[PDB]
Amino acid sequence: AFLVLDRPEERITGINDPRLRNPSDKFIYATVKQSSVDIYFRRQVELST
Amino acid sequence: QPFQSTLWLLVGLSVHVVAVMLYLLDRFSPFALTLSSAMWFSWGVLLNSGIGEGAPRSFSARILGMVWAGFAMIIVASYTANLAAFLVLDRPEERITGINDPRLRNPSDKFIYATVKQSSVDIYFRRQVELSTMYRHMEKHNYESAAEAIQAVRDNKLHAFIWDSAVLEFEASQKCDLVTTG
Amino acid sequence: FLEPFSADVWVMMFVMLLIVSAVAVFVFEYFSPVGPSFTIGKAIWLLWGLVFNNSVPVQNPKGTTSKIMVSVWAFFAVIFLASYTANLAAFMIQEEYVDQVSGLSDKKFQRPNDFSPPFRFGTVPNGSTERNIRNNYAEMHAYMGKFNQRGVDDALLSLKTGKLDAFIYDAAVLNYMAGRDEGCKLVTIGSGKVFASTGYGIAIQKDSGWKRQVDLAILQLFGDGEMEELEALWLTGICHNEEVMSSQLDIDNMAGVFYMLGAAMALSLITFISEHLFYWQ
Amino acid sequence: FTIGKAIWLLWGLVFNNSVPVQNPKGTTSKIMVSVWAFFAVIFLASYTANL
Amino acid sequence: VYVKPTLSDGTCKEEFTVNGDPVKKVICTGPNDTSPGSPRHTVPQCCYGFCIDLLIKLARTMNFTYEVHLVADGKFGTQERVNNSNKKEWNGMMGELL
Amino acid sequence: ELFFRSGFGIGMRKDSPWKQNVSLSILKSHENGFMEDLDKTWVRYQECDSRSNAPATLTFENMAGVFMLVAGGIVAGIFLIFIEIAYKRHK
Amino acid sequence: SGQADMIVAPLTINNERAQYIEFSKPFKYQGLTILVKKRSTLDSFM
Ligand SMILES: CCCCCCCC/C=C/CCCCCCCC(=O)O[C@@H](COC(=O)CCCCCCCCCCCCCCC)COP(=O)([O-])OCC[N+](C)(C)C
Ligand SMILES: CCCCCCCC/C=C\CCCCCCCC(=O)O[C@@H](COC(=O)CCCCCCCCCCCCCCC)COP(=O)([O-])OCC[N+](C)(C)C
Ligand SMILES: CC(=O)[C@H]1CC[C@H]2[C@@H]3CC=C4C[C@@H](OS(=O)(=O)O)CC[C@]4(C)[C@H]3CC[C@]12C
Ligand SMILES: CC(=O)[C@H]1CC[C@H]2[C@@H]3CC=C4C[C@@H](OS(=O)(=O)O)CC[C@]4(C)[C@H]3CC[C@]12C
Repeated sequence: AFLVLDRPEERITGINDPRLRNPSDKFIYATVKQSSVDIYFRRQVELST
Repeated sequence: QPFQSTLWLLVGLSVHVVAVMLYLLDRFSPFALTLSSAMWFSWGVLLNSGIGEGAPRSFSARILGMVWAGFAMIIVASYTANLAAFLVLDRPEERITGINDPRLRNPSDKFIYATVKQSSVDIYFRRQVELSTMYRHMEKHNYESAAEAIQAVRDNKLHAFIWDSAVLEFEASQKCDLVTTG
Repeated sequence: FLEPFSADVWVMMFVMLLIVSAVAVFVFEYFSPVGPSFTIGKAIWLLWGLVFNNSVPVQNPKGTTSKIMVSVWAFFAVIFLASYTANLAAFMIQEEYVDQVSGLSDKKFQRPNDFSPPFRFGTVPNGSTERNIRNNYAEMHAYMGKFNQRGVDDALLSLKTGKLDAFIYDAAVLNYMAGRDEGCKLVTIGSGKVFASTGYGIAIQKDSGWKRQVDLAILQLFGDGEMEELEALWLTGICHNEEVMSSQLDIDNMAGVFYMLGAAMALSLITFISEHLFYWQ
Repeated sequence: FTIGKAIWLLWGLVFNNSVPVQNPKGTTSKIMVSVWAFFAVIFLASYTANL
Repeated sequence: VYVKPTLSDGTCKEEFTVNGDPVKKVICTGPNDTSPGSPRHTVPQCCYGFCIDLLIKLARTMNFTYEVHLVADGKFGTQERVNNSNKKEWNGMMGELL
Repeated sequence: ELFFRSGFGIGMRKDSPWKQNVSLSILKSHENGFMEDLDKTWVRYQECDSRSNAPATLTFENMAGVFMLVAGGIVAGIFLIFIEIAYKRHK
Repeated sequence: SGQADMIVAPLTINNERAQYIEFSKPFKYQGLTILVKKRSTLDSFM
């Protein structure tokens, strides 16, 4: 039972993850300046946070 | 169940190959095991019974006696391991996950689901245009009362019933062949 | 059966077996006031049998100290076997599978006849998969002609019946059909591997003014996020969520333990032969 | 080989054969003990696997 | 709301909870059992349950008397369209209340 | 899960007399398997990886505790042997 | 600006960039993903 249930958890599931959906100062996530990622987040109003 | 039929035969036949070999390997050696004592040694190691007082005498037979002891350990260990895998990895599941399930969203004729006619559930699906496909499927299968729809799922005539959780969770507890999902 | 107990653990048990054997017969049994002589031959045999689920006839030592040493070895052996079985169960419970077929360049797809009993693969004609396979794999195309399928649904049922064992078709369609499949028993090789990668496009009249307008509109949907909403609404499936399934233990799985036994048959001859050469001289 | 010696032998076998016993001297009684040993091997393997 | 037939006396069969408390019952007067379609009658049944116990508490703490009957349609209530008159009307208990 | 599934393109200006033949030479290279050649030699390397569950074998760092008990039962034994003779010496 | 006549790089096809430059058909289909930081913990037989 010990050797089977050894499983870490708490992995980000995507941008819809509650960790990412709102800016928590404990969590730090970033992308590269001036790229398609930036002009994807800034264009969409829903994920403005 | 854990072993195949031909693996049961190969294990049983390898007992005799070891038993006959242990007899030859001990009899034809410079300075013992009879044929009967070698058969008892091989079955005693596999079956883990104390039956038989004979052990291989020659240096070469003891090596095969040592390895046969290890082989018989794995056969028993891998029976207990495969039995444990079979008994933990028994998950039928395949159960509906809420209203956003692809089976409900894009229904087939095999899967049938409905609610009670002229109730809040009907005017919830009818109100939302995004649930138009689900409404048509339920429209032809809607029931007069919830007791009939609950009896329908028990008799397999209906596969999913959408209703109030306060009522369904009472039937799931009272009746042991019904579960609420999603 | 090789998976638990990294080979360093097995090696150390053997050399601890020889250490414990030598101490128990030269320091604990020779020096004991009491103590059929307990030798190395019947100390290796005793301690070996203890590790492997004590079932062989043995000869225990008569000294009180050497009986303590065998007892603390018997405690090691119950931990050794409890931790071998426990980890062997953990492996069997948590093994993933390996797909039998690699890809479109596999041996079965290249030469099916020259291989084992013929591999039955085909496709729906008059499309782009044939045009990609006529031009690239000429020998594949000839063998595929006799296994043609009239439609996608036909090839779905032929796979279940057994008339076909591989359907070569468009990736987006196959991903969907492999998604809403009952029992999740039809899968695409490579966990979604795609060859001759391309996309679905809107065909517009050549040299027309609408190509730019349509292109910018489609790219807006990706940026505005409608494509992921559409993908979850149409292309999602039951089987896309997730496995591990219980399996029996046929000989092909257990061939390794028999080869180890069959090799001890081989090692027994060599020492048996070496005895006569050593006995002659 | 008494009946109280057969119960002790068969009980030890079914519980991870570990006690000093007296095996029968016959042959068809030895076959029966071996048959019981197979049951005892399966019985304990199933107890551990389901536990 | 459990609906059960009344005894030949016309009263409600006496039952108790698991603890031993008496089950409060109300003589309903709903439609005849097995639907009122062919046997159109209002047979007085016996009613008890969560909503009846709450109704008895409401009546006691607000001092009103009551007469409980079951909805004739058997429905809960939905504004079904009447294509005949290009209008809408409620059914079930919603129609009875309005 | 992947989001914003937009691919990689070759950028050229609006005029781009090469715009049409660049795209036709990219669709052609997908069908020819040329891009699968490039994926093999530049993208598919797989230096090291693991699964999510990944059952792990028991190394010596795991089993060293019980191997230090048989070793400790030897030094205890070479002490206990002296008591054995000394006890037998008296009687 | 005229400095370059082509961009042979992992340039993502976007609605913003497509209004000014002519992208080719994709030579690589992909998407956005999140990168995060990554045996046996059996202490002893006890
Ligand atoms: C713990 C780890 C192992 C350790 C010990 C290993 C021991 C190795 C022993 C190996 C012996 C050989 C294997 C025989 C296979 C029988 C197949 C068969 O028809 O089974 C039948 C059943 O049968 C039984 O229930 C058991 C019958 C055993 C008869 C005795 C054989 C000889 C004993 C030894 C004499 C020498 C043997 C020499 C052999 C050359 C039918 O099979 P089924 O219908 O699929 O299953 C039934 C259940 N069902 C109806 C619900 C589905
Ligand atoms: C498969 C079952 C069947 C077989 C059952 C056999 C029956 C057993 C019979 C009897 C046992 C009697 C009780 C004594 C056992 C120790 C208990 C204790 O408090 O130890 C402590 C100190 O221990 C250590 O840290 C050292 C242990 C390993 C090294 C060996 C030294 C000698 C210890 C033994 C001397 C020999 C004594 C001989 C005479 C009795 C435990 O330390 P911890 O940090 O709290 O450990 C927590 C575990 N953890 C690290 C995993 C989290
Ligand atoms: C009684 C015997 O003769 C058998 C019984 C169990 C066997 C062992 C099982 C696993 C391994 C691990 C393997 O190395 S590895 O890198 O593949 O883990 C090397 C071989 C080794 C040590 C076997 C040696 C032979 C045995 C001791
Ligand atoms: C004294 C002996 O006779 C034993 C001691 C160590 C044993 C070896 C341990 C590991 C393996 C790997 C295995 O690999 S497999 O892919 O075929 O499963 C095949 C069997 C083989 C070579 C064993 C052969 C028998 C031994 C030499």
